[PDB]
Amino acid sequence: KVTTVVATPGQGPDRPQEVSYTDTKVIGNGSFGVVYQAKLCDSGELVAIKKVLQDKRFKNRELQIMRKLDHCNIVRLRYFFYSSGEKKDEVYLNLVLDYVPETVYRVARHYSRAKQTLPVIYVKLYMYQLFRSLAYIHSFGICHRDIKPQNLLLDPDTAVLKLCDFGSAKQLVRGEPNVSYICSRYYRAPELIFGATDYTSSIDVWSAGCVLAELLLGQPIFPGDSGVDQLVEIIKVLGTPTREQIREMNPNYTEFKFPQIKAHPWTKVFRPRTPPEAIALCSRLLEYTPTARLTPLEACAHSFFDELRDPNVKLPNGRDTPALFNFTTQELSSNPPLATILIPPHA
Ligand SMILES: CN(c1ncnc2[nH]c3cc(Cl)ccc3c12)[C@H]1CCCN(CCC#N)C1
Repeated sequence: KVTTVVATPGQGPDRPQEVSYTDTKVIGNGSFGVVYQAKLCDSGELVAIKKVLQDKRFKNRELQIMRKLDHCNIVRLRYFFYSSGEKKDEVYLNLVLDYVPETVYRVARHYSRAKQTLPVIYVKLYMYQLFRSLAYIHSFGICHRDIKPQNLLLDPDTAVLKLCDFGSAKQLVRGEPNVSYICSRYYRAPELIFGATDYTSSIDVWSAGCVLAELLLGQPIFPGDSGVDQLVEIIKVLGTPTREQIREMNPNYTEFKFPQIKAHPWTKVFRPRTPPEAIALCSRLLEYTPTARLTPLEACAHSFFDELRDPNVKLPNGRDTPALFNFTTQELSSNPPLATILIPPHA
């Protein structure tokens, strides 16, 4: 019932520390390993414990990356420790992380299954915090490579969003190739489908655009049945990519031949009452040419998020909005002048 381990703190002084926890239960199992909920005996706080078999055959920088990160929109790593487990001669890594009760996937599904869509204030708040989280990691050159609603945790009372699951993440280095079959299919950037190994952090921006469109639509905008059919789904919205767009995606595939299909108007992709600013923003994320997509910090600055910078904005439940403007130098480093838009005069 009470488990006591000696664990290393996620950040700060390296000295190991005795940690006890109880009330453990499984909250999810899959390709990511097993994630448990538990309660810290010391403080009584709920935590998540992610348990991952250490398998040389599968690359994984999750611990390395998480020990470096400290941001209000990224799930915090509290401790880590090694243990035995199911495979009775191998070693498991255990990550003790913050517990966050909901996910964007479940909250969106709640409306979608009732033939509603997520109220617009929450689309603004969640998308904005996701772009903040992306601006933060991209400033270290770290690409998440698995942005999707299942990996976005939410506190429904405070509207705080926290990015999680860095099992696919990697520090991208110019000139060093990266694997092309990456990202969950529906959220996979087209340059990855075209087999690019020299891609950049903008593949996360495409995935974020897929999340935004999905929150506006009530279902994935690009529900491909296969790695290849994923491209067909994209084309049936954006139209057939031109030769130059393919050259921007992967120079080695420009001779690609596909039937000529014209784009579907953005204003007809979404239902009539969709806020035009959200459509506008979506059109600048879901672009074939990877360098044409907005950067996360540019996205934060988009007019779609102006309501969040209003001094009188409030959560529907009457509470104040969460922290939105406590930008750091590291966070603003891609475009420091942008602070004058991102940080409103009242903050
Ligand atoms: C719902 N949820 C969680 N629910 C409450 N708190 C949590 N903290 C976390 C810290 C981390 Cl890094 C990861 C997950 C959680 C998490 C998981 C369930 C298992 C799947 N996973 C996403 C894939 C991975 N990996 C979401």
